Amino acid sequence: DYTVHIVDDEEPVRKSLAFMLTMNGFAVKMHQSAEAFLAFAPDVRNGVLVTDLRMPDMSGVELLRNLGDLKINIPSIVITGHGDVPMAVEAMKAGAVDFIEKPFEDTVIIEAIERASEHLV
Repeated sequence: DYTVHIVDDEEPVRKSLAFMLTMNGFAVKMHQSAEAFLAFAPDVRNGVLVTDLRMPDMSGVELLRNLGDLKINIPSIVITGHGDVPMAVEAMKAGAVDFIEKPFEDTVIIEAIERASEHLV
């Protein structure tokens, strides 16, 4: 019993990330944007964080940077872009438990979340 908190700058859409995770029995809680999650983060208990924000303006590396400046224990999975190396390297340098180069299928994302749900209890 743990929650997967997603954070994407993209419109809902019946078929993308959250709805997949929930079709697979996962407790999912979506968030409109980084600042929105940043402003709720203090109130999270037993959850895993899965970022994924494309635009370099507000990257997932900075969202991890800010969570570190509050001393929050949220095991994260920073989804990156196809062939984006420095970012995926920067994320592991920001406390990230893993990364996932896009595209990706259910399997890998589900697996990785479970390996993150270890760093909890």
